[PDB]
Amino acid sequence: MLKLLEPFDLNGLELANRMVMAPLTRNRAGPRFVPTKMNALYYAQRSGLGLIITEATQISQQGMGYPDTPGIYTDEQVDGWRMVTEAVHRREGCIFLQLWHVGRVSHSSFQPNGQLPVAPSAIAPEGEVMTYDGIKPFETPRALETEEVAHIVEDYRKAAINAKRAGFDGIEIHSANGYLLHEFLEDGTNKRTDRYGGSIENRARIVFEVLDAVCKVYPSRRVGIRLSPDTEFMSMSDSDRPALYSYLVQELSRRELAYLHLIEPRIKGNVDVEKESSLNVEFFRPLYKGVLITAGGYQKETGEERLQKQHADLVAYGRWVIANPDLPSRFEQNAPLNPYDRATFYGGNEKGYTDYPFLDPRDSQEALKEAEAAERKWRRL
Ligand SMILES: Cc1cc2nc3c(=O)[nH]c(=O)nc-3n(C[C@H](O)[C@H](O)[C@H](O)COP(=O)(O)O)c2cc1C
Ligand SMILES: [Cl-]
Repeated sequence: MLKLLEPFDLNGLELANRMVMAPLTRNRAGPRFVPTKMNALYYAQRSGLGLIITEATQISQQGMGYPDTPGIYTDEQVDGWRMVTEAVHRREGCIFLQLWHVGRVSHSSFQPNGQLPVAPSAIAPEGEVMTYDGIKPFETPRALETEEVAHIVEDYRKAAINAKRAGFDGIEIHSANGYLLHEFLEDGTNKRTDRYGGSIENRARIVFEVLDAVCKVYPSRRVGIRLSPDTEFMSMSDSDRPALYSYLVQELSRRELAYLHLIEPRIKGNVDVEKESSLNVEFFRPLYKGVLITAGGYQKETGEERLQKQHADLVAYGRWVIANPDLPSRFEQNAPLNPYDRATFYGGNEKGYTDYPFLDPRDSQEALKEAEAAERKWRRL
Protein backbone atom coordinates (compact mmCIF):
# COMPACT_ATOMS: atom_id res chain seq x y z
CA MET A 1 0.00 0.00 0.00
CA LEU A 2 2.92 2.26 -0.79
CA LYS A 3 1.89 5.18 -2.98
CA LEU A 4 5.05 4.38 -4.97
CA LEU A 5 3.20 1.23 -6.12
CA GLU A 6 -0.09 2.90 -7.04
CA PRO A 7 -0.91 2.71 -10.77
CA PHE A 8 -0.77 6.11 -12.42
CA ASP A 9 -2.56 7.56 -15.45
CA LEU A 10 -0.12 9.64 -17.53
CA ASN A 11 -2.63 11.31 -19.91
CA GLY A 12 -3.82 7.91 -21.22
CA LEU A 13 -0.62 5.95 -20.62
CA GLU A 14 -1.78 3.51 -17.90
CA LEU A 15 1.50 3.04 -15.92
CA ALA A 16 1.83 0.15 -13.44
CA ASN A 17 3.16 2.27 -10.56
CA ARG A 18 4.53 5.72 -9.73
CA MET A 19 8.19 4.67 -10.07
CA VAL A 20 10.36 5.68 -13.04
CA MET A 21 13.62 4.24 -14.37
CA ALA A 22 15.74 7.36 -14.61
CA PRO A 23 17.74 7.91 -17.83
CA LEU A 24 21.13 6.17 -17.49
CA THR A 25 24.04 6.24 -19.94
CA ARG A 26 25.59 2.75 -20.03
CA ASN A 27 27.88 2.94 -23.12
CA ARG A 28 26.80 -0.51 -24.43
CA ALA A 29 25.65 0.25 -28.00
CA GLY A 30 26.68 -2.01 -30.87
CA PRO A 31 28.58 -0.95 -33.97
CA ARG A 32 27.48 2.36 -35.52
CA PHE A 33 25.70 3.27 -32.26
CA VAL A 34 22.96 0.66 -32.80
CA PRO A 35 21.03 -0.91 -29.89
CA THR A 36 21.45 -4.67 -29.53
CA LYS A 37 19.61 -7.68 -28.15
CA MET A 38 21.57 -7.24 -24.91
CA ASN A 39 20.18 -3.70 -24.61
CA ALA A 40 16.69 -5.09 -25.27
CA LEU A 41 17.18 -7.59 -22.44
CA TYR A 42 18.32 -4.83 -20.06
CA TYR A 43 15.22 -2.72 -20.68
CA ALA A 44 12.86 -5.72 -20.78
CA GLN A 45 14.23 -6.74 -17.36
CA ARG A 46 13.28 -3.29 -16.02
CA SER A 47 9.80 -3.17 -17.61
CA GLY A 48 8.16 -3.41 -14.18
CA LEU A 49 9.03 0.21 -13.52
CA GLY A 50 5.95 2.27 -14.31
CA LEU A 51 7.86 4.31 -16.89
CA ILE A 52 11.29 3.75 -18.44
CA ILE A 53 13.28 6.74 -19.68
CA THR A 54 16.16 5.51 -21.82
CA GLU A 55 19.79 6.40 -21.60
CA ALA A 56 20.57 9.69 -23.31
CA THR A 57 20.50 9.07 -27.06
CA GLN A 58 22.30 11.42 -29.43
CA ILE A 59 20.27 13.10 -32.17
CA SER A 60 23.38 13.36 -34.40
CA GLN A 61 27.05 12.44 -34.32
CA GLN A 62 27.76 16.09 -33.50
CA GLY A 63 25.60 15.53 -30.41
CA MET A 64 27.69 12.61 -29.08
CA GLY A 65 30.44 12.86 -26.48
CA TYR A 66 31.06 9.41 -24.93
CA PRO A 67 31.95 6.04 -26.45
CA ASP A 68 29.25 3.60 -27.55
CA THR A 69 26.18 5.61 -26.67
CA PRO A 70 23.21 4.81 -28.95
CA GLY A 71 21.91 7.17 -31.61
CA ILE A 72 18.50 7.87 -33.14
CA TYR A 73 19.64 9.39 -36.45
CA THR A 74 19.98 6.34 -38.76
CA ASP A 75 17.57 3.70 -40.00
CA GLU A 76 19.79 0.96 -38.54
CA GLN A 77 19.59 2.66 -35.14
CA VAL A 78 15.79 2.87 -35.44
CA ASP A 79 15.71 -0.83 -36.19
CA GLY A 80 17.77 -1.67 -33.11
CA TRP A 81 15.57 0.50 -30.91
CA ARG A 82 12.45 -1.21 -32.28
CA MET A 83 13.84 -4.44 -30.85
CA VAL A 84 14.06 -2.67 -27.48
CA THR A 85 10.57 -1.15 -27.53
CA GLU A 86 9.07 -4.43 -28.75
CA ALA A 87 10.55 -6.32 -25.79
CA VAL A 88 9.45 -3.64 -23.31
CA HIS A 89 5.91 -3.56 -24.72
CA ARG A 90 5.63 -7.36 -24.68
CA ARG A 91 6.39 -7.02 -20.95
CA GLU A 92 3.59 -4.43 -20.71
CA GLY A 93 6.02 -1.59 -20.04
CA CYS A 94 6.08 2.04 -21.14
CA ILE A 95 9.18 3.71 -22.58
CA PHE A 96 10.29 7.24 -23.54
CA LEU A 97 13.49 7.95 -25.49
CA GLN A 98 15.73 10.66 -24.04
CA LEU A 99 16.95 12.92 -26.87
CA TRP A 100 20.51 14.20 -26.39
CA HIS A 101 22.97 16.72 -27.72
CA VAL A 102 26.12 16.92 -25.59
CA GLY A 103 27.14 20.37 -26.78
CA ARG A 104 30.59 21.28 -25.51
CA VAL A 105 30.86 18.09 -23.42
CA SER A 106 32.56 16.13 -26.21
CA HIS A 107 35.83 15.91 -28.12
CA SER A 108 36.72 16.46 -31.77
CA SER A 109 37.70 12.75 -31.94
CA PHE A 110 33.97 11.93 -31.71
CA GLN A 111 32.89 14.63 -34.19
CA PRO A 112 32.29 14.48 -37.95
CA ASN A 113 35.47 15.44 -39.82
CA GLY A 114 37.32 16.08 -36.58
CA GLN A 115 35.34 19.28 -36.07
CA LEU A 116 35.23 20.94 -32.68
CA PRO A 117 32.26 20.33 -30.39
CA VAL A 118 29.62 23.07 -30.65
CA ALA A 119 28.16 25.24 -27.90
CA PRO A 120 26.39 28.58 -27.36
CA SER A 121 29.75 30.21 -26.61
CA ALA A 122 33.43 29.33 -27.03
CA ILE A 123 34.11 28.31 -23.42
CA ALA A 124 35.74 24.98 -22.62
CA PRO A 125 34.40 23.02 -19.64
CA GLU A 126 37.01 22.25 -17.04
CA GLY A 127 38.77 18.95 -16.85
CA GLU A 128 39.24 16.00 -19.18
CA VAL A 129 37.21 13.80 -21.52
CA MET A 130 37.49 10.11 -22.37
CA THR A 131 38.13 9.47 -26.09
CA TYR A 132 38.90 6.44 -28.23
CA ASP A 133 42.58 7.36 -27.76
CA GLY A 134 42.44 7.73 -23.98
CA ILE A 135 41.80 10.68 -21.70
CA LYS A 136 42.39 14.10 -23.25
CA PRO A 137 41.83 17.66 -22.04
CA PHE A 138 38.63 19.35 -23.15
CA GLU A 139 38.88 21.65 -26.16
CA THR A 140 37.37 25.09 -26.53
CA PRO A 141 34.15 24.49 -28.49
CA ARG A 142 32.97 26.42 -31.52
CA ALA A 143 30.21 28.93 -30.85
CA LEU A 144 27.19 28.18 -33.02
CA GLU A 145 26.20 30.71 -35.64
CA THR A 146 22.71 32.13 -35.16
CA GLU A 147 21.52 30.36 -38.33
CA GLU A 148 22.83 26.99 -37.13
CA VAL A 149 20.50 26.76 -34.13
CA ALA A 150 17.58 26.07 -36.48
CA HIS A 151 19.53 23.15 -37.96
CA ILE A 152 20.08 21.62 -34.51
CA VAL A 153 16.36 22.13 -33.82
CA GLU A 154 15.66 20.28 -37.07
CA ASP A 155 17.91 17.45 -35.84
CA TYR A 156 15.66 17.18 -32.78
CA ARG A 157 12.61 17.11 -35.10
CA LYS A 158 14.16 14.28 -37.16
CA ALA A 159 15.13 12.42 -33.98
CA ALA A 160 11.51 12.58 -32.81
CA ILE A 161 10.35 11.18 -36.17
CA ASN A 162 12.79 8.30 -35.73
CA ALA A 163 11.72 7.77 -32.11
CA LYS A 164 8.08 7.53 -33.29
CA ARG A 165 9.28 5.04 -35.98
CA ALA A 166 11.40 3.01 -33.51
CA GLY A 167 8.27 2.47 -31.35
CA PHE A 168 8.59 4.82 -28.37
CA ASP A 169 5.59 5.86 -26.31
CA GLY A 170 7.12 9.33 -25.95
CA ILE A 171 10.32 11.35 -25.84
CA GLU A 172 12.16 13.32 -23.15
CA ILE A 173 14.19 16.42 -24.01
CA HIS A 174 17.46 16.33 -22.08
CA SER A 175 17.94 19.92 -20.97
CA ALA A 176 20.03 19.15 -17.88
CA ASN A 177 23.50 18.23 -16.65
CA GLY A 178 25.67 20.62 -18.63
CA TYR A 179 24.78 19.52 -22.17
CA LEU A 180 23.83 21.71 -25.15
CA LEU A 181 20.42 22.97 -24.04
CA HIS A 182 21.52 23.55 -20.44
CA GLU A 183 24.53 25.49 -21.76
CA PHE A 184 22.15 27.83 -23.59
CA LEU A 185 19.98 28.25 -20.49
CA GLU A 186 22.67 29.47 -18.09
CA ASP A 187 24.52 32.76 -18.32
CA GLY A 188 27.82 31.26 -17.15
CA THR A 189 28.01 29.27 -20.40
CA ASN A 190 25.89 31.45 -22.73
CA LYS A 191 27.62 34.76 -23.48
CA ARG A 192 25.73 35.24 -26.75
CA THR A 193 24.48 38.63 -27.91
CA ASP A 194 22.00 37.34 -30.52
CA ARG A 195 18.38 36.33 -29.93
CA TYR A 196 19.60 33.23 -28.06
CA GLY A 197 21.59 35.18 -25.43
CA GLY A 198 21.22 37.93 -22.83
CA SER A 199 17.72 37.91 -21.31
CA ILE A 200 16.31 34.87 -19.50
CA GLU A 201 13.70 34.78 -22.30
CA ASN A 202 16.41 34.67 -24.97
CA ARG A 203 18.48 32.03 -23.10
CA ALA A 204 15.46 29.71 -22.97
CA ARG A 205 14.47 30.37 -26.61
CA ILE A 206 16.24 27.27 -27.95
CA VAL A 207 14.36 25.03 -25.51
CA PHE A 208 11.02 26.34 -26.73
CA GLU A 209 12.08 26.02 -30.36
CA VAL A 210 13.02 22.38 -29.69
CA LEU A 211 9.64 21.77 -28.06
CA ASP A 212 7.86 23.47 -30.99
CA ALA A 213 9.65 21.16 -33.44
CA VAL A 214 9.19 17.86 -31.63
CA CYS A 215 5.54 18.70 -30.92
CA LYS A 216 4.95 18.56 -34.68
CA VAL A 217 5.79 14.85 -34.40
CA TYR A 218 4.47 13.73 -31.01
CA PRO A 219 1.50 15.34 -29.28
CA SER A 220 2.63 17.56 -26.43
CA ARG A 221 1.28 15.07 -23.85
CA ARG A 222 3.97 12.61 -24.97
CA VAL A 223 6.90 15.01 -24.77
CA GLY A 224 8.70 15.45 -21.45
CA ILE A 225 11.65 17.61 -20.48
CA ARG A 226 14.37 17.17 -17.87
CA LEU A 227 16.03 20.04 -16.01
CA SER A 228 18.79 20.30 -13.38
CA PRO A 229 17.91 23.67 -11.72
CA ASP A 230 20.96 23.84 -9.42
CA THR A 231 24.04 21.80 -10.32
CA GLU A 232 27.76 22.43 -10.71
CA PHE A 233 28.14 19.34 -12.93
CA MET A 234 30.28 19.92 -16.03
CA SER A 235 31.27 23.51 -15.10
CA MET A 236 27.75 24.97 -15.12
CA SER A 237 26.88 28.29 -13.49
CA ASP A 238 24.22 31.00 -13.66
CA SER A 239 23.92 34.33 -11.86
CA ASP A 240 20.26 33.88 -10.87
CA ARG A 241 19.02 30.30 -10.99
CA PRO A 242 15.77 31.04 -9.07
CA ALA A 243 14.71 33.62 -11.67
CA LEU A 244 15.87 31.51 -14.62
CA TYR A 245 14.14 28.30 -13.55
CA SER A 246 11.04 30.03 -12.15
CA TYR A 247 10.51 31.60 -15.57
CA LEU A 248 11.32 28.39 -17.44
CA VAL A 249 9.06 26.16 -15.32
CA GLN A 250 6.19 28.66 -15.50
CA GLU A 251 6.43 28.81 -19.29
CA LEU A 252 6.68 25.01 -19.58
CA SER A 253 3.50 24.80 -17.47
CA ARG A 254 1.58 26.41 -20.33
CA ARG A 255 2.86 23.89 -22.90
CA GLU A 256 0.68 20.89 -21.93
CA LEU A 257 3.69 18.57 -21.86
CA ALA A 258 3.75 14.95 -20.73
CA TYR A 259 5.68 15.94 -17.59
CA LEU A 260 8.49 18.00 -16.15
CA HIS A 261 11.36 15.91 -14.75
CA LEU A 262 13.51 17.67 -12.14
CA ILE A 263 16.82 16.52 -10.67
CA GLU A 264 17.30 17.35 -6.99
CA PRO A 265 20.32 19.58 -6.26
CA ARG A 266 21.94 16.87 -4.06
CA ILE A 267 23.06 15.06 -7.24
CA LYS A 268 26.05 16.26 -9.28
CA GLY A 269 25.29 14.47 -12.57
CA ASN A 270 26.05 10.86 -11.53
CA VAL A 271 27.22 11.15 -7.88
CA ASP A 272 25.91 12.39 -4.55
CA VAL A 273 27.03 15.87 -3.48
CA GLU A 274 26.75 17.93 -0.31
CA LYS A 275 24.91 20.97 -1.59
CA GLU A 276 22.66 23.59 -0.07
CA SER A 277 19.88 24.76 -2.32
CA SER A 278 16.26 25.83 -2.21
CA LEU A 279 15.71 24.76 -5.84
CA ASN A 280 14.38 21.27 -5.13
CA VAL A 281 11.04 19.86 -6.27
CA GLU A 282 9.15 21.58 -3.43
CA PHE A 283 10.17 24.97 -4.85
CA PHE A 284 8.81 24.10 -8.29
CA ARG A 285 5.63 22.13 -7.48
CA PRO A 286 3.51 25.33 -7.09
CA LEU A 287 4.91 26.72 -10.37
CA TYR A 288 4.06 23.73 -12.61
CA LYS A 289 0.50 22.50 -12.98
CA GLY A 290 1.05 19.12 -14.74
CA VAL A 291 2.82 15.83 -14.02
CA LEU A 292 6.03 16.29 -12.02
CA ILE A 293 8.81 13.66 -11.82
CA THR A 294 11.37 14.05 -9.05
CA ALA A 295 14.74 12.34 -9.29
CA GLY A 296 18.00 12.14 -7.39
CA GLY A 297 19.20 10.46 -4.20
CA TYR A 298 15.86 8.90 -3.32
CA GLN A 299 15.31 5.76 -1.25
CA LYS A 300 12.06 3.90 -0.66
CA GLU A 301 11.13 6.02 2.36
CA THR A 302 12.04 9.42 0.90
CA GLY A 303 10.42 8.66 -2.45
CA GLU A 304 7.21 7.57 -0.73
CA GLU A 305 7.21 10.78 1.32
CA ARG A 306 7.46 12.93 -1.82
CA LEU A 307 4.33 11.24 -3.16
CA GLN A 308 2.41 11.20 0.13
CA LYS A 309 3.03 14.94 0.67
CA GLN A 310 2.15 15.68 -2.98
CA HIS A 311 5.44 17.37 -3.82
CA ALA A 312 5.66 15.20 -6.95
CA ASP A 313 3.58 12.73 -8.92
CA LEU A 314 6.30 10.22 -9.90
CA VAL A 315 9.69 9.32 -8.41
CA ALA A 316 12.62 8.38 -10.64
CA TYR A 317 15.35 6.00 -9.46
CA GLY A 318 18.65 5.60 -11.30
CA ARG A 319 21.38 3.70 -9.48
CA TRP A 320 18.94 1.49 -7.57
CA VAL A 321 17.29 0.46 -10.83
CA ILE A 322 20.68 -0.37 -12.35
CA ALA A 323 21.06 -2.96 -9.60
CA ASN A 324 17.40 -3.93 -9.00
CA PRO A 325 15.42 -4.54 -12.17
CA ASP A 326 12.41 -5.42 -9.99
CA LEU A 327 12.82 -2.45 -7.63
CA PRO A 328 9.02 -1.98 -7.24
CA SER A 329 8.56 -5.61 -6.16
CA ARG A 330 11.47 -5.27 -3.68
CA PHE A 331 9.91 -2.16 -2.16
CA GLU A 332 6.53 -3.91 -1.97
CA GLN A 333 8.04 -6.94 -0.20
CA ASN A 334 10.47 -4.99 2.03
CA ALA A 335 13.23 -7.04 0.41
CA PRO A 336 16.93 -6.11 0.54
CA LEU A 337 18.26 -4.17 -2.44
CA ASN A 338 21.11 -5.49 -4.56
CA PRO A 339 24.03 -3.04 -4.22
CA TYR A 340 24.90 -1.03 -7.32
CA ASP A 341 28.43 -1.49 -8.69
CA ARG A 342 29.76 1.88 -9.99
CA ALA A 343 32.69 0.10 -11.70
CA THR A 344 30.33 -1.45 -14.29
CA PHE A 345 28.06 1.56 -14.89
CA TYR A 346 29.89 2.68 -18.03
CA GLY A 347 30.88 0.32 -20.83
CA GLY A 348 31.47 -3.39 -20.79
CA ASN A 349 29.13 -6.33 -21.23
CA GLU A 350 26.43 -8.25 -19.35
CA LYS A 351 28.37 -7.94 -16.09
CA GLY A 352 26.82 -5.24 -13.97
CA TYR A 353 24.16 -4.76 -16.65
CA THR A 354 21.84 -7.74 -17.14
CA ASP A 355 23.18 -10.03 -14.37
CA TYR A 356 21.67 -8.36 -11.33
CA PRO A 357 19.17 -10.87 -9.88
CA PHE A 358 15.39 -10.74 -9.47
CA LEU A 359 13.37 -11.85 -6.47
CA ASP A 360 11.32 -14.09 -8.78
CA PRO A 361 13.33 -16.07 -11.37
CA ARG A 362 10.19 -16.19 -13.55
CA ASP A 363 10.56 -12.42 -14.01
CA SER A 364 14.09 -12.93 -15.35
CA GLN A 365 12.93 -15.79 -17.56
CA GLU A 366 10.09 -13.75 -19.06
CA ALA A 367 12.40 -10.80 -19.78
CA LEU A 368 14.80 -13.14 -21.58
CA LYS A 369 11.97 -14.79 -23.52
CA GLU A 370 10.72 -11.42 -24.76
CA ALA A 371 14.17 -10.06 -25.61
CA GLU A 372 14.88 -13.20 -27.64
CA ALA A 373 11.51 -13.05 -29.40
CA ALA A 374 12.02 -9.36 -30.19
CA GLU A 375 15.47 -10.05 -31.65
CA ARG A 376 14.09 -12.84 -33.82
CA LYS A 377 11.21 -10.66 -35.00
CA TRP A 378 13.26 -7.47 -35.71
CA ARG A 379 16.66 -8.98 -36.74
CA ARG A 380 18.21 -7.24 -39.81
CA LEU A 381 18.37 -9.81 -42.67
C1 LIG B 1 25.70 5.74 -14.61
C2 LIG B 1 24.77 6.91 -14.73
C3 LIG B 1 24.34 7.30 -15.99
C4 LIG B 1 23.47 8.37 -16.09
N1 LIG B 1 23.04 8.76 -17.35
C5 LIG B 1 22.15 9.79 -17.48
C6 LIG B 1 21.65 10.12 -18.75
O1 LIG B 1 21.98 9.49 -19.78
N2 LIG B 1 20.75 11.15 -18.85
C7 LIG B 1 20.36 11.86 -17.72
O2 LIG B 1 19.54 12.76 -17.84
N3 LIG B 1 20.82 11.51 -16.48
C8 LIG B 1 21.71 10.48 -16.36
N4 LIG B 1 22.17 10.13 -15.10
C9 LIG B 1 21.63 10.84 -13.91
C10 LIG B 1 20.45 9.95 -13.42
O3 LIG B 1 19.32 9.93 -14.32
C11 LIG B 1 19.95 10.32 -12.03
O4 LIG B 1 19.46 11.64 -12.05
C12 LIG B 1 21.04 10.18 -10.96
O5 LIG B 1 21.60 8.89 -11.04
C13 LIG B 1 20.52 10.41 -9.54
O6 LIG B 1 19.47 9.50 -9.24
P1 LIG B 1 19.69 8.20 -8.30
O7 LIG B 1 20.07 8.72 -6.91
O8 LIG B 1 18.35 7.54 -8.25
O9 LIG B 1 20.76 7.33 -8.88
C14 LIG B 1 23.03 9.05 -14.96
C15 LIG B 1 23.50 8.67 -13.72
C16 LIG B 1 24.36 7.59 -13.60
C17 LIG B 1 24.86 7.18 -12.24
CL1 LIG C 1 23.39 13.18 -17.89
